[PDB]
Order: sequence, then C-alpha cells, then structure tokens
Amino acid sequence: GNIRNRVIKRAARQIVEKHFLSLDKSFDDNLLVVQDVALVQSKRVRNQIAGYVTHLYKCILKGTAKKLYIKSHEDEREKKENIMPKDSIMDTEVVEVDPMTLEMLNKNEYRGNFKLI
Amino acid sequence: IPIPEDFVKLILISQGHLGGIKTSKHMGRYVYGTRKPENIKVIDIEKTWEKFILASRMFCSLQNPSEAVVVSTKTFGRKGVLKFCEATNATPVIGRFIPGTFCNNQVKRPLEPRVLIVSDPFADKQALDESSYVNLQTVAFCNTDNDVSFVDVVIPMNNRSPVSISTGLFILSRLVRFMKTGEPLDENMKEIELFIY
Amino acid sequence: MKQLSNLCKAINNASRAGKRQLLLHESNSVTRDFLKQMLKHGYITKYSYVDDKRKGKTIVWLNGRLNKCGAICPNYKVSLDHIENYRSRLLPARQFGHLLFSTEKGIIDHNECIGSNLGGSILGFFY
Amino acid sequence: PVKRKNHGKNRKNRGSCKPVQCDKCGRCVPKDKAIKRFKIVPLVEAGSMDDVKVASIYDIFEVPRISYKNQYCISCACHARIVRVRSRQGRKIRYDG
Amino acid sequence: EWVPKTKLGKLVKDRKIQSLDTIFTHSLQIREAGIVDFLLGQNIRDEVLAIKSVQKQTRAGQKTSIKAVVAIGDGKGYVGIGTFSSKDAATAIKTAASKAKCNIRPVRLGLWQGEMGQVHTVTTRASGKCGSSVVKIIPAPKGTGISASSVPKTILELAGVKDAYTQCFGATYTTENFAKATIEALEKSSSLFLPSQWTEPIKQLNPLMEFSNHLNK
Amino acid sequence: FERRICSFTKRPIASSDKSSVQITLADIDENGRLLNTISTYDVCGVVRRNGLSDGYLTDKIFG
RNA sequence: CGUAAGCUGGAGGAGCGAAGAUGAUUAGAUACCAUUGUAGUUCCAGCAGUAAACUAUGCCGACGAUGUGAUAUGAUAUUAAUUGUAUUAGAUGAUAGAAAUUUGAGUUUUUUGGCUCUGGGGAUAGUAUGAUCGCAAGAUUGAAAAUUAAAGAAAUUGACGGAAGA
Ligand SMILES: [Mg+2]
Ligand SMILES: [Mg+2]
Ligand SMILES: [Mg+2]
Ligand SMILES: [Mg+2]
Ligand SMILES: [Mg+2]
Ligand SMILES: [Zn+2]
Repeated sequence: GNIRNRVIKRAARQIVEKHFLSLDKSFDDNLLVVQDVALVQSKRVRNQIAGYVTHLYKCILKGTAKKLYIKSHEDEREKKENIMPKDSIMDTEVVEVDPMTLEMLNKNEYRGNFKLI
Repeated sequence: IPIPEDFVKLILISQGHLGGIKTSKHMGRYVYGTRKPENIKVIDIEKTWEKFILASRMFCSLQNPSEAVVVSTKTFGRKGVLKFCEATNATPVIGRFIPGTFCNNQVKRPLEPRVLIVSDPFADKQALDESSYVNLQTVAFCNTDNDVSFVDVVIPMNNRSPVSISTGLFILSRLVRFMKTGEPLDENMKEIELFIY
Repeated sequence: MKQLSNLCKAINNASRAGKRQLLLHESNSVTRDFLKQMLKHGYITKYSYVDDKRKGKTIVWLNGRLNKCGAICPNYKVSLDHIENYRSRLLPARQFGHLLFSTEKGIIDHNECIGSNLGGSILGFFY
Repeated sequence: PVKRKNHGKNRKNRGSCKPVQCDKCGRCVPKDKAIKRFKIVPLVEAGSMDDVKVASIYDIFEVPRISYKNQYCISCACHARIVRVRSRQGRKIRYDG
Repeated sequence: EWVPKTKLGKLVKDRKIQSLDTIFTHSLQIREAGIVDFLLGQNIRDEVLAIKSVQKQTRAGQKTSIKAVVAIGDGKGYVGIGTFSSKDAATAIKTAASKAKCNIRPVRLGLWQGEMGQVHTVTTRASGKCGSSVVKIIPAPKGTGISASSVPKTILELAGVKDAYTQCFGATYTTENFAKATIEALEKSSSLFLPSQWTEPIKQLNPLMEFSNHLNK
Repeated sequence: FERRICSFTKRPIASSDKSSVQITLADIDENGRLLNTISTYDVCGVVRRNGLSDGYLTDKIFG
C-alpha cells in the first residue's frame, strides 16, 4: 500500500514514453486518460497508476528523475542553455607564464606574448 | 603538414600542459621539465600536436562515421562530448558503462563499433577491458600517471580539471572538419562557450 | 661447460619476451665458434664482443627467428653409426634443425659430419 | 594448509625471544605473540568533577591522568572480546595508530 | 530457419564471404552457430565422447544434472570441442553441439619427408597438457595409419590426419581433460615458426571495412 | 592455411588471437587533404597488453 | 659446538614447584579449583647428544616488471633534492602449479652447469636380534612370519556447534 509494486511502477513508466503530451499538472484529469490507453482488470490498482503518473511528470518538470528519457522535454531545455555569453575567457590579452614554462615557448619559437608572474 | 595557429593561447589558458607530481615509465619523452617550487611536470605542446594529427588520420577515411563511439563518466564531461558528437556524427555513451554491450547480445542497446574513443583511461576501465575481447582500436587522453595497456595512440593532456577536457574535443572537432572539407580552421574562437558551462 | 649453458638460457628468456639486443658479461672461444655457425645459416644478425683485460663481454642483436637453443652436458663420444639415433630425439622434423659437433676439423653441422664420415663429441643444438 | 602469511607472529631474521606472562591466567607467552593495549584514565571521575570544586582550598588546579599497559595470551583475549574473528578476505587489513 | 542477428553473419548470407579462409586469416571471432552451418552443409560430422552424471547435495534431497561432451568435425582440418551441462539428457547434447561450432579451429598438414605429395601427417612434434595429462603426437611415415587409444583416435579421424604416433602421460581416466589436451597438442604443432614462412606475405584489408557501405545501406 | 605476420615483432599471428587488431591509416599528402588510399599495419596480442604499442607507432611514422 | 630436562662431586636456597598428604564438586574422581609440601630451577668443574632443533623449503653459479618502505655507506648537489652498491619487509600484475598459493616453489614431455643425503600402498614398527657408545637413563644402525583394499592431500554444497556479531 505505502510501497508501490514493481508491476505498477513498470506499467507506469511506459505510459510516460508514448503518451507524454496528454499529461497535465492536476491529478483528477489523469484518471480519465488511463481509461482510454490502459486495460486494467480492477479499480483500486487503477487509481494508484494515475496517482503515480503525476508523481513522475511533476518530478520531470523540476526534479531529477533518473533512468528515463523523453525527447520532447530535453530539447527546449537545451535551447535555454544554447544562449551565448557576451564575454568569453578568450578576451584576455595577458597570459601568466612560469619561468620553467618560458623555455619551451622560446625553444619552439612561438609567437605568443608571454608575461611572467 | 598543417600548422597550429593561435591554439597555443587555448592550451596555455586552460592548463592543458600541466601534469602530475610523478611520471610513469612509459610516458617519458612528453615531459620537458618540472617546476621548482611545486614540482609539477610540463608537457611539450609540440608533440601533442603530432598526436592530434595522427588521431585525426585514423578517424578519417571511415566510410560511415556512425561506427565510432565515445565514452565518458565524468559529470562535467557530458556537455562537451555532446557538442562534439553532433559535428562528427558519432554515437555518444554517457554515464556508467554497462558491462556486456559489446559481447553479450541480450542487452537493451547492442552496438558493433569499429573505432573507440576514451576520455580518461583509469576512470573508464570496462570499455578498455571489453576492447581486449573484440578487436578494436582505442584513443585515449592520458595524464602523466596512467597505465597504457590496450591503447595504441596517446594524447597527453591534463584530465583532472573539467575545463581542459572540453578543449581537446574542440581541437578535434576542427581537424576532422578540416580534413574532410577544405576550410580555414579556427573560424570562430567564441564557440568554446557551448562546450564549457 | 658453464659458459655455454649460461649463454643459451639468456637467449631463450630474451627471444620469448621479444627484446632486440642482449649483453652478457663473459666471452669464450667455444661461444665464438657457436655464433658463427648461427650466423652462417641465418638465424640471427651481427654480433660483437669486447676485451677489457677481464672476463670479456658479448653483444648480440636478434631478429626474432629462434624457437629454442640448447646445450648438452656431459659431452658424449658418439660413433658414426649413432648420429641417426640422436637426430630423431632432439629435432622436431627431418626437413630442418641443426646440430653442432666438436669434430677435429672444427665445429660443424651433422650434415658435414656424415658427408666426411667423422664422428666426435657432441655439443648442442639450435633451430 | 597455511592460515596466515606470518605464521603466528611478526618475527623475522631472529631465533628466539624471552617470554612474558599474562595477567589473568599467568601462562608464559613470547613477547612477539602477545596482545598489548594502551589506555589512559584520570584519577577523578567525571561524575565527581563539579563536587571537588566546592571543596578545593586552591583556586585553580589540574586533574591528573595515569597510563597503563596490559598483556594477554590469546586464549584470554578472545574470551573477553578484545579481539574478534574476522572474514577471510578482511583479515589482511591492519589498523596502525 | 536461421536469422543473421550478428552483423558478421549478414555478409555470409548475402554471399559476400565465399569460404572460411578469409575468416581464419583475418581472425574474426564468430558468435553464431548458423555461420558454419550456412558455410558448410551436409559435410558436418559429429559424435559424443562420454556422458557423466554429477549430483549436488542440498538440505532435503540431491539435485542431479547430466554433463556431456561433443566433438564437431570436418573431413579436412576443422575441429572443435564444447561442453554443456543441463537437467535433461536430451537437451544436454543439443546445446553442446552448438558450442562446439563456436570453438572450431584449423590444423596444419604436411609430409613425412620430401616436398611433393599429398598431405597426410602432422608436421612437427608437439605436446599438450591440461590438468595432469600430457598427450604427445609424433609424425609417421605413410601407410601406417592412426595408432592411438579409443578416444583421441576418433578426434584425429575428424581432423583428417591419416597416420601419426601417440603416447600418453598421467591420469587419463577422466575423459574430459584427456580430450582438452589433444586440442592444445594439435594447436601447438601449427604455431611453430618455420623457415619456409620467412617469405613476406601480402598485406590485405579486413573484409568488414570493405563491405561497410553495403551493410549500413 | 595462411597466417598473418605481425609487422612489429615479425612473428605469425594465431587464429584465436583475441587482441590482434589491424590498424588502418589513410594516406595524407602535403598541406593536408583527403586521399582515397588506406595503408594498414598489424600488431600482436601480447605487445598491446604490456603497453609497448604506442612507442612503436610513433617511431614507425615520424621516425 | 648444541635450548630444555636427567646424572655423579662440592657451594647456595627469596619466590615457583613434579611426587606425597588434606578441603569442596561428582554415580565415581587418586583430574581441572583451592591450601600445604620434597627433588629441582641459582654458581663452579665434567658426562650426556634428544625437540613441531620449522622458513616443515640442502650448498655454489647466469639472466629477470612497476609502486611504497627499512639498515649501512659513497657521488652529484647545496638547505633543496635525486642517485650508486650489499641485505631486507609488503602490495599489484606476469609465470608455474592438482590447488591453497607463488621473484622462485620460474626459465620442463620444445625434459641436461657441478656435488653430497633421503623415499617406493597401509599396518606389524622405529618393535625384536647382533654390533659399537654411556656411571646410568638411554642413543645411532635396524628386519621378518602371520595380515589388509584401502590409508592420504587441496578444494565446492549441505548439516551441526554447551561458537561470534547485526
Ligand atoms: Mg626455536
Ligand atoms: Mg659436549
Ligand atoms: Mg629426531
Ligand atoms: Mg626436518
Ligand atoms: Mg636445515
Ligand atoms: Zn592468559
């Protein structure tokens, strides 16, 4: 009761994959959709499935749900992180070079502008 | 032969030439000297460019680049390999490497690659361990203190700092683009921000 | 023959691991005629040896063609009619292999021992 | 078979050692093959720490401690649960101080 | 029927690889029994060597299993041996025959003396040891035939050697280790480096790299 | 019955060698381009396990 | 030459203590527990020659993978290190082995560098008899008649503990 069965959890994880888009934030509308897409013998086990679906879907939107990949949610999240910084690390003109590392740059005859500590 | 231009500013910033306190017996010629106060070895940036040419030479002339796998276990390493994989059409494998993906045929995602690439050899042992069972070529970025079993090309870098690991993927992304399509390398230096956080 | 067996054991350890060269700290007139017979049939490359008013040194360069070399002690007096018996014992096949006999003409193969009808003391084998 | 690498004790390149005696039973044991513990206890209890303060003629003073060293044979030691049976693969761990 | 789950087996179904010789020289390990069946049909010869029952004790009773060994063989120079244990004696032999097809190997043949003539005999002397049993194979002149015991003669008839001399050393009453030692004895003779192999062979490309564009598309 | 010979230790390579790999390199001209030619080398199984396989390859190509 | 006992002669004897004698436990205790108590263990001069006297691994000689230590000492170097020779402790690989394990117990059926000693299924038996030693106790050498299909080494699965933890 207080701990869900592995048959319940496995059958709940599949419905997130194929039917992600018809989910919502509220619990009571998830009771309707499982009557369309799932064939369940009993009534009491059915309410545990739809209550577990809002647990996973809400923990997708803000939390860290491991071992579950949905293509739709991850794409727009990377678009928030595809912004570019205005200033990179490569804007600095002065490089800090050690007196040991100075001799390599002179041996290979490189054209960088090196300044020590 | 191609010439490295203004990539010395990338490695000297990102501390890619920094090493460990002690060196292994097989690393050898890649050390130019040590610091006096902190006793930290240095890596010659000349010969590391030689391995960058050679690793690209083995990666090219594959008829289909989808038959090339990259592995990574470091938490920072996920962002950098996914930027590298899309430009080179390679299949990336992130996280804990499941034992049996090359040999056992009952795993969920079976895969039959030809060329294997490894970020850190000590951190990813099972991929090199399963590369001894089926005949594969391996590329690895190794520090001064690592074992070199079951690896034929070594690119010596610094693999502790997460900022440095995205650089070696960044230089590798240009050369395969350069060897396949005749283009000027180092088009936009500002594209390193998509690799780092 | 302490020096001859000490030579052969160092080669089998070296040729199995795959090393290129070898340095030993003793030289001897028996060992020098051994290697010239090994050099003639083409099993190894060139070699050299240094005199330093001491036991002497020996330096040899391999090419990776040796299966096993060996030495026999004690040195048996073999007649002419028993070379056909010893050759079946210590050799894998009839088509190849070699033997070294310390005949009075010199250290020669068993093919020259039969061809000149001379039997003597036996030294060792290599193939 | 052999059970431990060093057979009973940690003695090498020697021939003999003079024996010492256990405190509980009193049998002779060699000084290498012994179990020795060290502990330091104070003269006063912590439960009687505050009550000496109201009876002190002095202003401030330090409470002193004493040390002890004990020796046992291994029959007495395992019976008093000083040293316990460990796993076979876990026998090779050595807890230096 | 057979379906090529492994990518290497898909090439042999599409008639890309003609014979076994490109497989053994390029050292591609096989991981399906269907590859040797499609390459070689109705020339497979097989048998069993021994069948033994092992019995393990538990609290109430004693669970009993059956172990069997199967030798697979061609006519000329392909021998493999695998083992399996099962609860049923019928399915014990059937799976063990498939594992023997995965362990197949070739053997070198030669002559007794000379250079010309049909190959009949193992070339050089070799010795195989697996768990206190040593088997020794000595080459023979022509017209002698195979002179050996009950079990390892039946293996050598599968390999195709007409004539050889054998000896034994050690405990041979366990037929499992006695069969595994002749495998190492046949392998050790073929692995000797000969002066006739001093000539340089031609470099080639792996056949997986050549037909890579056909496989994916 | 043919056998592949390793180019590094100059010995034949067995059939059941599980670590023998044929290393494939494309030939690249001056200034860097692509050419549709492949040059190969072969290695043995024992030389890779020790870690000697890297130092042979650098001296094979660059010298 | 040879721990520990054990013998003859002289010196000494604080604690410990075989043998002997008492108090409890027990069906029975001449045993474990406790109280007494002699020889001995201490020194000098001599005999005696046995131990799980064990690293259960005879002695000499050539070659060997990395890492952390220990004892002695030399060179470079200078207040900061990395290096030579001889022993020695431990960990990870590699070989060899029936396996536990393992820088030798490796370089072996593709068996050879030199030299001494020991074993041949269990039991009878280290027992009889003869010879040589010793004040004695005893020590070294060392069989057979009649018997018997097993005795034994390393390791897996159970069952049991008047065994231990969570
Ligand atoms: Mg002692
Ligand atoms: Mg005496
Ligand atoms: Mg004795
Ligand atoms: Mg003894
Ligand atoms: Mg001794
Ligand atoms: Zn005690």
